[PDB]
Amino acid sequence: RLLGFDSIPAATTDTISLPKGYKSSVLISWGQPLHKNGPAFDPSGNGTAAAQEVQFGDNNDGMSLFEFPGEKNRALMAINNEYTNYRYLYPHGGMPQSAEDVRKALACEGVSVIEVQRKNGQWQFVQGSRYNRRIHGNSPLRISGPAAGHELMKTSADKHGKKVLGTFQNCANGKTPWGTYLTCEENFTDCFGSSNAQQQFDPAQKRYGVSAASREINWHPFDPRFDMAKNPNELNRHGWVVEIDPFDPQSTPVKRTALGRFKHENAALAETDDGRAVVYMGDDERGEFIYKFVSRDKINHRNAKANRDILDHGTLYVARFDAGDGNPDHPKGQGQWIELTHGKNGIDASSGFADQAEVLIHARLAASVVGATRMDRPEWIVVSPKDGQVYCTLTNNAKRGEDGQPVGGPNPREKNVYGQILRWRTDRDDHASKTFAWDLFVVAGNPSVHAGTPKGGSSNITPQNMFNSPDGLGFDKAGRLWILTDGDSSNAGDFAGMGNNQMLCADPATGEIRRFMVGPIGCEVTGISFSPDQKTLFVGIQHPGENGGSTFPEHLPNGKPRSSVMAITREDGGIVGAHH
Ligand code: VO4
Ligand SMILES: [Ca+2]
Ligand SMILES: [Ca+2]
Ligand SMILES: [Ca+2]
Ligand SMILES: [Cl-]
Ligand SMILES: [Cl-]
Repeated sequence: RLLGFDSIPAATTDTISLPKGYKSSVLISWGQPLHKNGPAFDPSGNGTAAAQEVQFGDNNDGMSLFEFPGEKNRALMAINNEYTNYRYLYPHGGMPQSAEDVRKALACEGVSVIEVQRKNGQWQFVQGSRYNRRIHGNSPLRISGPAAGHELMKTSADKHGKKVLGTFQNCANGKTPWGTYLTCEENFTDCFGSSNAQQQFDPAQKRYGVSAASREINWHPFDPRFDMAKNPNELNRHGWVVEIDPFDPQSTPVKRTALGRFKHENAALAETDDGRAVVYMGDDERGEFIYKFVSRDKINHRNAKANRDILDHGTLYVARFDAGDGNPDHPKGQGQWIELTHGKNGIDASSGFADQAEVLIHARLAASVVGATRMDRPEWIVVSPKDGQVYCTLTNNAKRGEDGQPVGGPNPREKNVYGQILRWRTDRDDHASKTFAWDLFVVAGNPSVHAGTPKGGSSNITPQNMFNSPDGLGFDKAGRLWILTDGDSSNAGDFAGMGNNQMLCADPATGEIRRFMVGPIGCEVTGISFSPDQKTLFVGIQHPGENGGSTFPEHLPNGKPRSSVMAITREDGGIVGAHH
């Protein structure tokens, strides 16, 4: 079968726990200088913003690996850097106190492109490679697609609406079949505030969750780009899928507005039967939606550069899921893709949309007009390389059951603290289909605390493999589904026996799930990529010690913990997750 290791116990230690015959090594950590003679990481927090702009970013998250043509022992990795931990970033351990502190936080976020080389079966970071690069919160980027140059995308600093500074709050990823990387801007709204505490926000601004105080980010008092009283349109220039060419270190990344604006988690690539690109996308917020972009033109697989702007033309859709059959263990039903186009489905001037650019900039509002199904926090989406079935984590939803978020179909429990994994099979196995058959692949729960109730989870959950808040997902070439968690690590109450965050492996055809790895204290397990030969599984350990309980990975006395990308291998050199 696919699962070749024995399910490991849950753990609470400040280490990486793995099955018998597996080992882990740190590939790279937050603060690693990328270039030759680069500034060494300073554990005191006294490193400058300029140094952070040339060092591996903080809180590593989604990532992809790219092969080098003609060289099996080289590869590039594009790794997102989502946010930063103020307690560790600054020597003062608190909120930004200056323009330089804000620059230092912006420098932490974005993407880190690195070269990795294999020696004796072990992949290692190559400092000084010409491909090494930081794309950060103050990097010069381009805006393309239907919303580029729109009045809502113009600011005093960018009067033409096509040049944007930075990509930040970079959550998860996509890998295209034309050799490019997609990075997703998720909680971008958290970074904005206002010098006018009594600022009255419009319906689109309110729907995206912006506030005058910011969500404890507080950049706006030092950089007016984040001050909504002065640059309100800056909020519209973030929350997009950004395309990066990892093979060109001087290339300008492009915000692809055709894919819509929302709190993007990841971007799952697929292809229609007639050859067009498909990108499935989750909007991570309680009660938000699942989207699908289909390109206008066909993918040219043999001429990579002919697809340069394939993501600028196409159609954006949003999902509706029916009530299903009401099965308490394995609910299933039908769903559909509803087009988000001006002049269709009630999206027009009468519902507040003047043109298609506004539909994309305010995709959430357009999706509500068409009756999209409010979901339990869609996070990562993956497409099976064996049968094309699509998997989406619905991490949790403490507000499910409140007015406007009814219990039903793929969101079967009120006050959902555990989450579930939603699956859909596109009709006729054609990703161009506008309908699909959905089912809950797993309903997470705790059968040691809530046996025989909905909070006990589905029958493929046991006390031995139980987890909460599935977030990251990744398929390997063999078809194993890797599940990464970002849940409650209290190991108490509703989460008794679940321990620290972890990674599990599932057989999609049978529903069997086995616990594979447990991460250190205060982290979340996020980011997944495989070496081409599948003998190294790269996984991210994000924000170890977020509440001050970790020294991972260096374990120096009263040391500073650092987010890291880990390389997981078998002692016998075999394929990760396969039989021995
Ligand atoms: O950025 V997250 O929705 O995993 O917290
Ligand atoms: Ca996540
Ligand atoms: Ca999460
Ligand atoms: Ca998280
Ligand atoms: Cl439906
Ligand atoms: Cl902690």
